[PDB]
Amino acid sequence: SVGLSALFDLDLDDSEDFTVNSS
Amino acid sequence: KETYSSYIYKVLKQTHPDTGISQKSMSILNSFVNDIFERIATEASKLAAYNKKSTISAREIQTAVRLILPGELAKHAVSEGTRAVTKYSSSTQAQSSSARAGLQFPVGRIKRYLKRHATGRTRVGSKAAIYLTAVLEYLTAEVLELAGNAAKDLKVKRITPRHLQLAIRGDDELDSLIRATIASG
Repeated sequence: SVGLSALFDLDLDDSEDFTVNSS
Repeated sequence: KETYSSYIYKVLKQTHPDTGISQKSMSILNSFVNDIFERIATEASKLAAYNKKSTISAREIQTAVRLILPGELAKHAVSEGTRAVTKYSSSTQAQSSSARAGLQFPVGRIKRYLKRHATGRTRVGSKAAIYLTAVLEYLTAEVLELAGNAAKDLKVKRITPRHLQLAIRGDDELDSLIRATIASG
């Protein structure tokens, strides 16, 4: 996974939104 | 390594209601909660052993928080953990410990995880878990508030890892805490 060290081209985030079930 | 996404999302909505968050950002916050948890659980358990206790209680969580958290973060977190425990005991009608404590993060799960770090015959106090749960929620909330703020300042609607970076690296204490935490792994 991606951890904290990542923060040390982060704007190149094409990941989808995090969403939760409405139902 | 556990998943706190749902809870993190609930905290985000309390502070930036109309701001979204990307899956990549969520992955990093999940790492943040887990890593901090591990650092505090590890220290608290050691503190119980040196003070000759058979239970990790809130006193130990408090001491650990103070050793691990810098400056002002430590005091605000202590204020939060203390307040949650107090609420938890003051109001007993609610069915969920998280609810009695006024928290979004899951107290029950956090108690369970806290157990793995308790080595011997050592026990985990309910209050220790409420205090810890409150601290993690508080730190997560600080990062989210600052990241949400960065996105708004940049006129965008969703939090990305770049916003997390700007929030953390632009805050001396969070930066210090994260760098130290990374060194810990």
